[PDB]
Amino acid sequence: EELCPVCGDKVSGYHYGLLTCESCKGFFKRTVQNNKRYTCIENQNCQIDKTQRKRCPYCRFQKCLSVGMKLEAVRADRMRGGRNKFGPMYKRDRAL
DNA sequence: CTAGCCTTGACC
DNA sequence: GGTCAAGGCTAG
Ligand SMILES: [Zn+2]
Ligand SMILES: [Zn+2]
Repeated sequence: EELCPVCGDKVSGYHYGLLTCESCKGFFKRTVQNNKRYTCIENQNCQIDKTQRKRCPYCRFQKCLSVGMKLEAVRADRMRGGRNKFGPMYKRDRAL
């Protein structure tokens, strides 16, 4: 589906385990790269959509985890390019 | 911090 | 050599 499972924005490709928008790709990568830790200021279940996703990073990252984005696809040694161990996992979603 | 566009590079 | 998901860069 053309819709980001985190926020509903236009999907730009497989990112970190599944189809996501460009923004949720960037956000997940920044968070995991730098071990960022956020605070929800309401009740830890804010609605995430294209126009609210900036408002609560905590609940945005919670939802990234929840829909299945993978911490392991973020690379510790920051190598660019090539293909990770999910390259073949992306094969069977392109069949489903 | 955000998010669009750019560059890399192992796999095929 | 081409693909396309990694990481990189930078206005705003
Ligand atoms: Zn998204
Ligand atoms: Zn929240």
